[PDB]
Amino acid sequence: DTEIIIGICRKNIPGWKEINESYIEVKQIFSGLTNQLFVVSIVNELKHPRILFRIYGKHVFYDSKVELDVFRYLSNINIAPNIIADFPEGRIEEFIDGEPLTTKQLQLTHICVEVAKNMGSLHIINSKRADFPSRFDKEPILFKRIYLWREEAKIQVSKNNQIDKELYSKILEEIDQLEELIMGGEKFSMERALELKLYSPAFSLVFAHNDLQENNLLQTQNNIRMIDYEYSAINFAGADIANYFCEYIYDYCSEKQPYFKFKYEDYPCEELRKLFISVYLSQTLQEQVMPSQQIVHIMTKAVEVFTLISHITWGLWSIASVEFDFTEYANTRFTHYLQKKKELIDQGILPLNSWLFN
Amino acid sequence: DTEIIIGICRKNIPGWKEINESYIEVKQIFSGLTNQLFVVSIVNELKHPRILFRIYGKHVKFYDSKVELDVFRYLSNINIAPNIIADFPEGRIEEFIDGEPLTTKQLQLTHICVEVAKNMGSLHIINSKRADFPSRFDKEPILFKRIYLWREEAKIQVSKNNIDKELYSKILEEIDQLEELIMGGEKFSMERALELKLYSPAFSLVFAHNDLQENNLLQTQNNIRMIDYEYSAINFAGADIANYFCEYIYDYCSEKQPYFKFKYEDYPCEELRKLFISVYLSQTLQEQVMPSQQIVHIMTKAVEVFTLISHITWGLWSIAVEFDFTEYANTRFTHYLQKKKELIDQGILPLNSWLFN
Ligand SMILES: Nc1ncnc2c1ncn2[C@@H]1O[C@H](COP(=O)(O)OP(=O)(O)O)[C@@H](O)[C@H]1O
Ligand SMILES: Nc1ncnc2c1ncn2[C@@H]1O[C@H](COP(=O)(O)OP(=O)(O)O)[C@@H](O)[C@H]1O
Ligand SMILES: C[N+](C)(C)CCCCCCCCCC[N+](C)(C)C
Ligand SMILES: C[N+](C)(C)CCCCCCCCCC[N+](C)(C)C
Ligand SMILES: CCCNC(=O)[C@H](O)[C@@H](O)C(=O)O
Ligand SMILES: CCCNC(=O)[C@H](O)[C@@H](O)C(=O)O
Ligand SMILES: [Mg+2]
Ligand SMILES: [Mg+2]
Ligand SMILES: [Mg+2]
Repeated sequence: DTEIIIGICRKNIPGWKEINESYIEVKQIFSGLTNQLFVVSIVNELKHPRILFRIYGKHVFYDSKVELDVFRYLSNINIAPNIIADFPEGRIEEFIDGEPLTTKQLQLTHICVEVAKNMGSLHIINSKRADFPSRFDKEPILFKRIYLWREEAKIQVSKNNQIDKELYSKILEEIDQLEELIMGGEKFSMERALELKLYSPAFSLVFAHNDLQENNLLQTQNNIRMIDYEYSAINFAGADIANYFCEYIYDYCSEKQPYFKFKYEDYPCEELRKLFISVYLSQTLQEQVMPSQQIVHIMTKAVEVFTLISHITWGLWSIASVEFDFTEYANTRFTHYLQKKKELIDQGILPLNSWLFN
Repeated sequence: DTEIIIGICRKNIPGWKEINESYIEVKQIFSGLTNQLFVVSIVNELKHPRILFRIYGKHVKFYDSKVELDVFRYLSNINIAPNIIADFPEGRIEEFIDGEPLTTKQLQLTHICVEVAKNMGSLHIINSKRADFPSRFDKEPILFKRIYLWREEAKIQVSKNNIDKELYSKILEEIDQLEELIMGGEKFSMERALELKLYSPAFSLVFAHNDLQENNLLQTQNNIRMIDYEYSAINFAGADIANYFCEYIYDYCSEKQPYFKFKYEDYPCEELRKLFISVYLSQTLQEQVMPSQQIVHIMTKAVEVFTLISHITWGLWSIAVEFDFTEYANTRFTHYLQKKKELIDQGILPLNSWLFN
C-alpha cells in the first residue's frame, strides 16, 4: 500500500515529517528477484530526496539472518547504501542514483580500474578494520556454496520440470576434483589456504562481493558504487576478481529469449586483466604495483583458475514472474566451464602444481 | 565577525534557518593565499552539515577576477567543482568537500594515479562534449599568453629589487624559443595546433585545471575530488598532464625553510606515466586504450615536452604566509634546464626529429 509506505517514510526519514503526501511518489521497481522494492521520491524541488524502500519477501539452504547481519555492517562502514530506517519486515535505504554499467563499458580501461579500486577497498576490511565482526565466518565460501547449491540443483532436477543431462552430468563429476584443482593437487584446509597466500595474493582471504556484475555497479556523478551484497562473504580474492572478469561475457540486457547474450571472446584480454590487478594490489597493499612486476604476472595467471569456480557456481545457482531462461543460462555457464578448463590447460595454467611453486 | 557569518549562513543555507547559533562553529583556515576562508559546521549530530564560507580578497597586475568567477560558477553548475549554496558579490557559500588532501608520496600509488587521470579526462572533454559549454570562454590555449603575462609581472618585481640573476637571465632567453620548441619548429598558431592534434591528443585543446597538485586533490569516502580552479582554462591537454606529473617532485608540506622539499628523481616513471594516459585516453575517447598501443607511446613522449612549460610557468609565477617563493623559483628554473637537457639526450627534443615520422 502506498499510503502505508508514505506514512512510514515521513515518520522515519529526517526532514520528511512535514512534507505533504502530494509531493511524494511511490514507484515500485521489478528488477529484483526476491523482495518488493520501491523508489520513493520527493517530486517538488533534503539530504534524502529519494530513498529505496525494501520489503523482505520469502527467498527461494538460504539464511536471511546472516545476509542481513552482513549488510548492516557494510552499511555502517559506509560501503553499502546507508540505512535510514531498519525494521523486521523491511528497511529504508539511501537511494544510489546513477546508471548501471553496461557489459561493454567493462572493456573500457578507466571503468575497469575504478572497479578494481573499489573491490580492493572492500576486500581489506577483514584484515584492516578493528570493528570487523568476529562472528562472520573466517573461511572461504567458494566450496561450501558450491556443495550447498549442488544439492539444491539435484532437488530441482528431480522435480523434472528441461536440462542438458549430458553436460549437467559431466559437471557433477568435475566438482569432485574442484578442490584439488583450485588448491593445486591438495584438498582444502585453512593450512593449505595460508600456504597458498604466501605464493600469491590470489589466495588471500578477503571479504568478497561475490556477484560484482555490471548491473551491480552504479555510475554516479563522481564515482562508481557497488550494490547487491546478498552473496558477500569471506572468500579467495581471486574468486571475486575472476567472477568480475567473467561478467565481461554475459549481457543480461536482452528482451528476447533466452533474455541474455554471451560472447566468450569478450573475456578481458591479458593486458586489461593485468591493469586491473595492478590497481587492485596498489589498493590492498597501498604500494606502487604495476603490470611489469612479478607479483602481478603470477596473480594474473592464478586468478584465471578461479574462473571455473564462477561458471560452476552460477550454473548450479541458475538451476537451484520475470523474463529469464535459467536453464539455458546454466547450460551456457557449464559449457564455458568445459571450454575454459581446456584453455587453462593448453595455456599451462592448470594444473597449479606445475608452475605456482616453481 | 562570527555573528555576521552565521546570520548569512542560517538565512541562506537550506535547513539552517531554525538551527540555534550555539550549534554552529565558524573556524577560519589560513592555508589559502588570497581570500578569507571559513569552515562553518553544525557541531550537533542535514544535506549541508558543513560548508565553506569564502570572502573575496584583493588578488596580487593582469589578474582578472571576473573571468575566474565566471568559470567557477559554470564548473560548479555542471557539478565538477564544489557546489554553490549561495552566491554574492563579496563571497560565496560553498559545499564543504570533506576529505584529506593527497600527499606528494601518494601520487606514486597506481590506484590513486589512475583516478586523477580519469577525473582529469572528465574535466578535459567539457569543451567538446557539452552543449552548455560557454561560448565566451577563450578557445585558445593559455600556456603562452600566461608565460608572457607572468614574465612581465616578474620583470616588475625584480626591478623592485627586494634571486639568481644568472639563471633568471638564461630563463628569459629560453622563453623566446619556447613556442618553436612546443610546436615543433613553428611559432604558435591555431592551424598549427589543429595540425599537431592529428599526431597526438597531447596537442588536443581541452579545458585544463592547470594546477592539479596533490593539495588540490581531496580524498572523500568514495572518490578523489578536484578543487581550486583559479587557473583553469582551455589549454593543450599535455600541458595539464605534464604539470600533474611535475608535482610528483615537489612537496609543500614542510615547516622549515624553504618550506618545501624536492626530489627530481621522484618524477613518475615511464610505466606509471603510460598507465596514466591510457586511463586518461579511455575516458576522453571512450574506448579501450592501453599502454601497449602506439597512441600511448607517442602521447607520453609528447607529454614530456610540456613539462618545461610547467617549470617555467610556475618559476615565473613564484617571482611574480610561510613560503620561500624565491628559492622555489630557482628550483623550477634549475629543473627546466635539467629536464630540457635530459629531453634532448633522450631524443624527445626536438619534436620534429620524430613526431612527424
Ligand atoms: N539502494 C539502491 N539505490 C538505487 N538503486 C537500487 C538500490 N537498491 C536496488 N536498486 C535497484 O534495484 C536493483 C536491486 O535489486 P536487488 O536488491 O538485487 O533485489 P532482490 O533483493 O530482490 O534480488 C538494482 O539492480 C538497482 O537497479
Ligand atoms: N569547498 C571546499 N571544501 C573543503 N576545503 C576547501 C574548499 N575550498 C577550499 N578548501 C581548502 O582551502 C584551501 C585554500 O583554498 P584556495 O581556494 O586555494 O584559497 P585561495 O583562493 O586564497 O588561494 C585549499 O587548499 C583547500 O584545502
Ligand atoms: C537486468 N534486467 C534489469 C534487464 C533484468 C534482470 C533480470 C534478472 C537477472 C537474471 C539473473 C542472472 C544473474 C546471473 N549472475 C548471478 C551470475 C549475475
Ligand atoms: C600545504 N600547505 C597548506 C601547508 C601550504 C599552503 C601554502 C603553500 C604556498 C603555495 C606554494 C606554491 C604552489 C606551487 N604551485 C602553484 C605550482 C602548486
Ligand atoms: C541483471 C540483474 C543482476 N542480477 C544479479 O546479479 C542477481 O542474479 C540478482 O538476481 C540478485 O538476486 O541480486
Ligand atoms: C599548496 C596549496 C597551494 N597550491 C597552489 O597551487 C596555490 O596555492 C593556489 O591554490 C593559489 O591559491 O594560488
Ligand atoms: Mg537481486
Ligand atoms: Mg555481465
Ligand atoms: Mg606536489
